[PDB]
Amino acid sequence: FKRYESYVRESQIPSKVKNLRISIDPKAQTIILPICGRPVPFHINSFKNGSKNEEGDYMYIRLNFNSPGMGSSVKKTELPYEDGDDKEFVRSLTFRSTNKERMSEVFKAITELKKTAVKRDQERKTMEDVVAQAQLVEFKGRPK
Amino acid sequence: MSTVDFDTIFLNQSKAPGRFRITSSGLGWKPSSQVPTKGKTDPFLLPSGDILSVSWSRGYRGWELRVYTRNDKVIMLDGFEQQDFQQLKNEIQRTFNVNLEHKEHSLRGWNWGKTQLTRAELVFNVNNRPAWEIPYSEISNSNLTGRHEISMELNPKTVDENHYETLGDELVEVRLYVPGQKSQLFYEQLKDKADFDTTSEAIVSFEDILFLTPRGRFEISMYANNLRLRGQSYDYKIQNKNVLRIFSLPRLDDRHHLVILQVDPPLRQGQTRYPFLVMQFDRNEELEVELNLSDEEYKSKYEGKLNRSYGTDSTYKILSHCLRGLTERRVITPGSFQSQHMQPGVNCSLKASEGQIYLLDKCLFFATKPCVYLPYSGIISVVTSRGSRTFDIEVQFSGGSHTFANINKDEQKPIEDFLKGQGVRVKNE
Repeated sequence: FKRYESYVRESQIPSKVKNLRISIDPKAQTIILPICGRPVPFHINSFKNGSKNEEGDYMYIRLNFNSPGMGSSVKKTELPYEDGDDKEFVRSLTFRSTNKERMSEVFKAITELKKTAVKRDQERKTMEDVVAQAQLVEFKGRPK
Repeated sequence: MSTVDFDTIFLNQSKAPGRFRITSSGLGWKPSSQVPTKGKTDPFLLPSGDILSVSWSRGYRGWELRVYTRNDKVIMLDGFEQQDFQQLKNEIQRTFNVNLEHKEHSLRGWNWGKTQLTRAELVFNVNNRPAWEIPYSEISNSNLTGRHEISMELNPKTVDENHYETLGDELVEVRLYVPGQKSQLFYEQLKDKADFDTTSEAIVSFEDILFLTPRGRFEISMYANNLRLRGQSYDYKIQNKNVLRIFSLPRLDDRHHLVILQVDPPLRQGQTRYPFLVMQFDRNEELEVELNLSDEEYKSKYEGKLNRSYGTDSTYKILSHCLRGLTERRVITPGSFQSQHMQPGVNCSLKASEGQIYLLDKCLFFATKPCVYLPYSGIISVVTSRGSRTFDIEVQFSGGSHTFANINKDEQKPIEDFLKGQGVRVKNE
């Protein structure tokens, strides 16, 4: 299991998160969701994908998270969650908002944060080779 | 008597700040008079006898005081500072003899854990710490959407004569995945604790009904105020007020009969929406049904609207009459239109979907996914185009156009004469 964590202490939660709305922390790679008056963090590695729907005066966002059965393209060697038959999972959360423009921007920023996380993880996997070696040592004399 | 008061406190996620007060009689909260809140200005009052326990934890607006009542309700008060904790602890202990518990929440960002049905709230624990809790009073409905999948719908507060305006993004639906052979027991326990429907006291039930849309077999249980659809992988509760129209239409195969419900708001299966529910009956299917009603309730409320017993008549007729009696909506039957073949409708394709168009006295109705309802009052003009043994009908309305293709040319004159008779502008170009 690739151990990830959003926050260690409540003081790390951004003070901007106070208007009871969906907020994104790019530093902690975390989505903060308003569940019943509490700022609930979800790390970008627990997030799988989402959808956005416009309905009358409201905009809906559905966020889907990683759960076994509805799995991602990752191999059996590295799971985005810890192995557990007795573990229950948050599969999806659906939110609504009257403000359509901001809710569209929040969805774009979640999607961008996921793309940046996946790109960094690919770059890490491509570097986990022997690529890390001593820099080329110049010949002190006249080189061929 | 030292009344302790806190300014800038919010009740149950209220948009307006209020003044919170602790008294020997109980807890009081009043909105601050500076915001024109279309809304009763009446102080919220909680008696001291109703307080069971009190927890202190991190909220959105600072610290949250969560009060558990003896009536299985949770009251949320947010907006406190960290310094207020010592004063609140001493005053709650002194006044109510209740310990103020400090509850630390999981900040790890994991979506896995263990659910725990507590007396008044559903708790999701991540590494033996609460990540979030949902009060049972906020849960509107719950439905098993898979062998291991539980969907909870939340009451999305809009406008109620008794609730303060909420500020922010609102949670509407939570889906849990419960592995192991376990989700059905969890669903049963959630139903018992959230105090939803009392057993199944249905005025009438219809088993094994085939739906074309949404695709599945459903049991239909009817109640005084609501209709329930029970399915193997989804349960729906439709209020009788949300049923706009009932159609009862024979299929052109002369072997089946369609019953179609228009519902607003449209039913939702994940992302897809069903504004029309299409049921398919065999015409030879007969059912005998006695209504589960007392003779006093039948006489007072349902006399002349419903029959006490239905004899062995066709299932779709009994169902259409029950729906008429409980929803007070008129059943729309086929109109005076008769095709060249003496049929009540015509075969046509809407885009890639093959289906049947019914010319009813007030509207054109297409009965195959997607279902299309077009009232004649909304139609600007109908254009008949040549694709040919077949012709196409373009219906223009204020919101766009619909092209029905592959209609037999022999049906052109009957359709034109009927549409002209209904006062619709037909253009033959």
